[PDB]
Amino acid sequence: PTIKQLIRNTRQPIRNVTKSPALRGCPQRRGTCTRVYTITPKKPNSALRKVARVRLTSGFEITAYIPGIGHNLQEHSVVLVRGGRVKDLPGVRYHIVRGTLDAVGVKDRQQGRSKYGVKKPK
Amino acid sequence: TLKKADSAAKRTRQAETRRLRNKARKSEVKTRMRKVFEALDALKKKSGASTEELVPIDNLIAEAYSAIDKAVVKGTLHRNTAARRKSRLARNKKVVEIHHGWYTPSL
Amino acid sequence: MRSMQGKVICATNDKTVNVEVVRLAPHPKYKRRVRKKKKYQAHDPDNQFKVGDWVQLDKCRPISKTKTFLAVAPEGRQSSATRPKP
Amino acid sequence: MVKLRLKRCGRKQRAVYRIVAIDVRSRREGRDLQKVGFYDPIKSQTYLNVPAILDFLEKGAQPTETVYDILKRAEVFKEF
RNA sequence: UCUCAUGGAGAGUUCGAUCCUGGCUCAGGAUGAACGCUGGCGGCAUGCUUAACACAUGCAAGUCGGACGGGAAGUGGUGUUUCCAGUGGCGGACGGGUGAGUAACGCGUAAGAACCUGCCCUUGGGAGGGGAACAACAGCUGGAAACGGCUGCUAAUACCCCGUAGGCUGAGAAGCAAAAGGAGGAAUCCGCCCGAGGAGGGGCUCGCGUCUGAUUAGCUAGUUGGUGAGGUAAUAGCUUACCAAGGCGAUGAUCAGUAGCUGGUCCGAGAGGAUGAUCAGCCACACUGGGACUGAGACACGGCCCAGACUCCUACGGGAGGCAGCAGUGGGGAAUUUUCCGCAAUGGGCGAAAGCCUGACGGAGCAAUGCCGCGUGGAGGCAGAAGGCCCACGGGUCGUGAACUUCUUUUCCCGGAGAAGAAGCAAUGACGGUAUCCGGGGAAUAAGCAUCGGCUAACUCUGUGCCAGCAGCCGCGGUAAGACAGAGGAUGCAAGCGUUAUCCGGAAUGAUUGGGCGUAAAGCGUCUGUAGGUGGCUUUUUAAGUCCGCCGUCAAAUCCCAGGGCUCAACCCUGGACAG
Ligand SMILES: [Mg+2]
Ligand SMILES: [Mg+2]
Ligand SMILES: [Mg+2]
Ligand SMILES: [Mg+2]
Ligand SMILES: [Mg+2]
Ligand SMILES: [Mg+2]
Ligand SMILES: [Mg+2]
Ligand SMILES: [Mg+2]
Ligand SMILES: [Mg+2]
Ligand SMILES: [Mg+2]
Ligand SMILES: [Mg+2]
Ligand SMILES: [Mg+2]
Ligand SMILES: [Mg+2]
Ligand SMILES: [Mg+2]
Ligand SMILES: [Mg+2]
Ligand SMILES: [Mg+2]
Ligand SMILES: [Mg+2]
Ligand SMILES: [Mg+2]
Ligand SMILES: [Mg+2]
Ligand SMILES: [Mg+2]
Ligand SMILES: [Mg+2]
Ligand SMILES: [Mg+2]
Ligand SMILES: [Mg+2]
Ligand SMILES: [Mg+2]
Ligand SMILES: [Mg+2]
Ligand SMILES: [Mg+2]
Ligand SMILES: [Mg+2]
Ligand SMILES: [Mg+2]
Ligand SMILES: [Mg+2]
Ligand SMILES: [Mg+2]
Ligand SMILES: [Mg+2]
Ligand SMILES: [Mg+2]
Ligand SMILES: [Mg+2]
Ligand SMILES: [Mg+2]
Ligand SMILES: [Mg+2]
Ligand SMILES: [Mg+2]
Ligand SMILES: [Mg+2]
Ligand SMILES: [Mg+2]
Ligand SMILES: [Mg+2]
Ligand SMILES: [Mg+2]
Ligand SMILES: [Mg+2]
Ligand SMILES: [Mg+2]
Ligand SMILES: [Mg+2]
Ligand SMILES: [Mg+2]
Ligand SMILES: [Mg+2]
Ligand SMILES: [Mg+2]
Ligand SMILES: [Mg+2]
Ligand SMILES: [Mg+2]
Ligand SMILES: [Mg+2]
Ligand SMILES: [Mg+2]
Ligand SMILES: [Mg+2]
Ligand SMILES: [Mg+2]
Ligand SMILES: [Mg+2]
Ligand SMILES: [Mg+2]
Ligand SMILES: [Mg+2]
Ligand SMILES: [Mg+2]
Ligand SMILES: [Mg+2]
Ligand SMILES: [Mg+2]
Ligand SMILES: [Mg+2]
Ligand SMILES: [Mg+2]
Ligand SMILES: [Mg+2]
Ligand SMILES: [Mg+2]
Ligand SMILES: [Mg+2]
Ligand SMILES: [Mg+2]
Ligand SMILES: [Mg+2]
Ligand SMILES: [Mg+2]
Ligand SMILES: [Mg+2]
Ligand SMILES: [Mg+2]
Ligand SMILES: [Mg+2]
Ligand SMILES: [Mg+2]
Ligand SMILES: [Mg+2]
Ligand SMILES: [Mg+2]
Ligand SMILES: [Mg+2]
Ligand SMILES: [Mg+2]
Ligand SMILES: [Mg+2]
Ligand SMILES: [Mg+2]
Ligand SMILES: [Mg+2]
Ligand SMILES: [Mg+2]
Ligand SMILES: [Mg+2]
Ligand SMILES: [Mg+2]
Repeated sequence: PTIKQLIRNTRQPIRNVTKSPALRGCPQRRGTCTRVYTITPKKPNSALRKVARVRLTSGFEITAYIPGIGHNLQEHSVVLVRGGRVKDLPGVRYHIVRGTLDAVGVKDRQQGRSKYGVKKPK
Repeated sequence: TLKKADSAAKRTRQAETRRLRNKARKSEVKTRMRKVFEALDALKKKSGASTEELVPIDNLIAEAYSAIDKAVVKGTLHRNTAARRKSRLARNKKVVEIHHGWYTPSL
Repeated sequence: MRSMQGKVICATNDKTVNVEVVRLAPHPKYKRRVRKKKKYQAHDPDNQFKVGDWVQLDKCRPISKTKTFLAVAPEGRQSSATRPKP
Repeated sequence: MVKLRLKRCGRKQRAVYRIVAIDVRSRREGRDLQKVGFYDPIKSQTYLNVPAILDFLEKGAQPTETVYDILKRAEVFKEF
């Protein structure tokens, strides 16, 4: 407000806080699943969601969502995780890229296939 | 026998030999200067008349100047370093003689 | 360039003075002018200058680990001498 | 010392030089004192600004072979 | 109605509705990007951001026989000519890589005065007379090797002495100091020594500008100044002794934390925000620390010495080494290429030249990493047929779409010719028989990827039933789901299309331009007052701000304007300028 007051450095920005601290400034990271299990969604959304706990290369442990329908992942599997938030499940800030490393592609998905890591059918 | 490292080796050996030459040319100066300073102390403390004692002193001075410049042009020293060595000797020779009494510029 | 005019804060030391120079600058963002004050070790042979003096400050070779500046007689200043009143 | 030489500009396979007065120890495209000539093989484009050239040849700037012979064709060695 | 302006968009979400304050979220740009699916070509670029973590192999700095003594290849022999270790000469201080350290005169800018300077110019004088060594070589000898040891031996542009010197010391008197020859038959050339200049390259000093933290408040004793002696190429607490008690600090000292800096790049209507890859300048570093030596120049990446850590070789006694040079291997990692060709061009080093060496560089190869161009056909095509899908069974729609008929051949294929880049004597081209040009076939060889509830362009049907799943936000999904999954259809982009990460925008959401504080977050409980900020009227002075003119500079490249060149564009080149 007062000029004299601004000249004392009274305007300072709020810095940009990341939504995915565990990645540490990366598009993806690789990790190993410590556990694979289901959680119930915050009400009123009832379902059973497929989440794994993944221990990363950057050392962290997180809880990543697994997309699509059904999966082959089990403990001591090596997967690739990416960012993005599942508004349902408290604390789950990361997905698991399908079709890479140890996660296979979703079976028999015909539409938007690149999002699930599936070949084109001939 | 066939040896290939020209740059390294040859330059290393050259460095030794030249180093010893340089060492000589410097040692000379520290020496003859030192004799001069002994003569200057011995004269500053006691009472002889300079007119007399300045002769051995100036033989030593002429020597040390000779060493200085020989080492400039042989090139172990930089000339501007020389000038200071000489100016030091001159200054001491001027200091003792004011204690004793022959010369004192004032304006 | 232009030499810096100032006033003496400390005369106590020998062959030296400690000057304060005040300048105004247009602060980078907010466009208002500000007084920034800096101190200098000025070399003053003869020790002619006392505390409170208003002195012009000049540049020369290094005299010390600090004093680079020659203390110099006040350059031009408005006479505090009384003038006629027509 | 000061050298009058070519610095290589333009692109891959298509090369175009400036003729520059620069200390001999800077890089081939490095910084310089003065820009003087322009040269190019493929467009057969060549020309020089002679006042500068002479003012540098005078203070002892040495040219490089190619340049030497460019100044030859343009008759700067006669005036010298 | 002259002149300026080429620029500022919103939407959903608290409520039963409304208006507001306020956050979250979205639409746009940009990447040194990564991942998923898909992938025809060309043009110009780009390519270990993490571990300044380790390195197997090979190559990245030499050259001069016109300084010099030798011996080894030949030849018939010192007529010819080659190589070669060694001493000497210059060069290895440039070029190349990296960003760890550094909050500093390190960097940008603008000044200064006490300096240095090989090579290159310009200029003033010179080069007498002697002598002594040391490698090489020889002999003896020690070592697995690496590398040594004795005694002899020898040349020089290599060392030492003396004479002379427009220089150095000094108030002076005086004192003191230099040389080198090699070519050629001679002329002459390249050198050598001492001064005195020039330009360029370095060293210092200072104004200004140069991150976050007060839950970091006092810090500094060679510290701040003075003298005397030393030291440095030069000024200086640079050193040292003595004297004095200063210096810095709430306008943030010290301490902690992060960081190479700048031309620039990205974004913004602008004001300004974020950042510092390629490209160019400067700094700093070279396995981890410390020294110096040589030298015009180093405290020296491919030099020396020492200590340490680590790897290798060893016949066990000892040695060898430093990829953050070009490739390459392991390792870390989401992630970043060939153990390529060439000195032909430009630039360097040495050389009288011939020339030699250059992983600088010039080029190729690999990769849709990015930007730009082009293609995957063009014209006609009953309004009749198969089929998918929808349908109130009337028909609609995929759809002039295909099939089908002709034209064309960029690209593809098979043959031919075939550059500029090379510079003034010819010769000499890695790229490459590539770019381009002429012929012959033939629609022939080439379309995917997201989305379709609102923001947001694009909709129906079958399958599921709070399940399986989606989601950027609101939120969808319990029997007919425009929000899930499939189908058909549409829409958007297009050799790319999406998802994630990062930054600015929108955000007027840290507000100078551009907000607020009665009740929404927000006026100290109230005064007194120090620094600090602002402060009535009139005349004069001055000219620090302020304004106007002129000059210097703010490197080139980039951005902006005007032309020109690659068929166009990207990209390159010339010229010029507003800002500030
Ligand atoms: Mg944002
Ligand atoms: Mg000699
Ligand atoms: Mg030509
Ligand atoms: Mg409410
Ligand atoms: Mg509601
Ligand atoms: Mg608001
Ligand atoms: Mg976007
Ligand atoms: Mg592929
Ligand atoms: Mg790195
Ligand atoms: Mg090796
Ligand atoms: Mg080689
Ligand atoms: Mg020969
Ligand atoms: Mg030869
Ligand atoms: Mg010679
Ligand atoms: Mg012969
Ligand atoms: Mg040889
Ligand atoms: Mg270097
Ligand atoms: Mg370099
Ligand atoms: Mg490079
Ligand atoms: Mg500075
Ligand atoms: Mg500096
Ligand atoms: Mg500063
Ligand atoms: Mg030299
Ligand atoms: Mg002689
Ligand atoms: Mg002599
Ligand atoms: Mg001959
Ligand atoms: Mg002869
Ligand atoms: Mg910055
Ligand atoms: Mg002391
Ligand atoms: Mg750092
Ligand atoms: Mg804005
Ligand atoms: Mg890099
Ligand atoms: Mg660079
Ligand atoms: Mg290393
Ligand atoms: Mg030296
Ligand atoms: Mg260094
Ligand atoms: Mg080196
Ligand atoms: Mg190396
Ligand atoms: Mg490498
Ligand atoms: Mg690997
Ligand atoms: Mg790995
Ligand atoms: Mg090669
Ligand atoms: Mg070459
Ligand atoms: Mg060349
Ligand atoms: Mg030459
Ligand atoms: Mg290259
Ligand atoms: Mg390919
Ligand atoms: Mg391409
Ligand atoms: Mg391609
Ligand atoms: Mg890709
Ligand atoms: Mg890549
Ligand atoms: Mg058609
Ligand atoms: Mg045809
Ligand atoms: Mg030719
Ligand atoms: Mg053809
Ligand atoms: Mg719509
Ligand atoms: Mg969807
Ligand atoms: Mg998003
Ligand atoms: Mg229902
Ligand atoms: Mg049913
Ligand atoms: Mg249904
Ligand atoms: Mg129905
Ligand atoms: Mg659907
Ligand atoms: Mg479909
Ligand atoms: Mg803002
Ligand atoms: Mg305001
Ligand atoms: Mg508000
Ligand atoms: Mg309330
Ligand atoms: Mg309130
Ligand atoms: Mg109140
Ligand atoms: Mg209170
Ligand atoms: Mg008050
Ligand atoms: Mg007051
Ligand atoms: Mg006032
Ligand atoms: Mg007033
Ligand atoms: Mg510029
Ligand atoms: Mg144009
Ligand atoms: Mg054009
Ligand atoms: Mg231009
Ligand atoms: Mg200006």
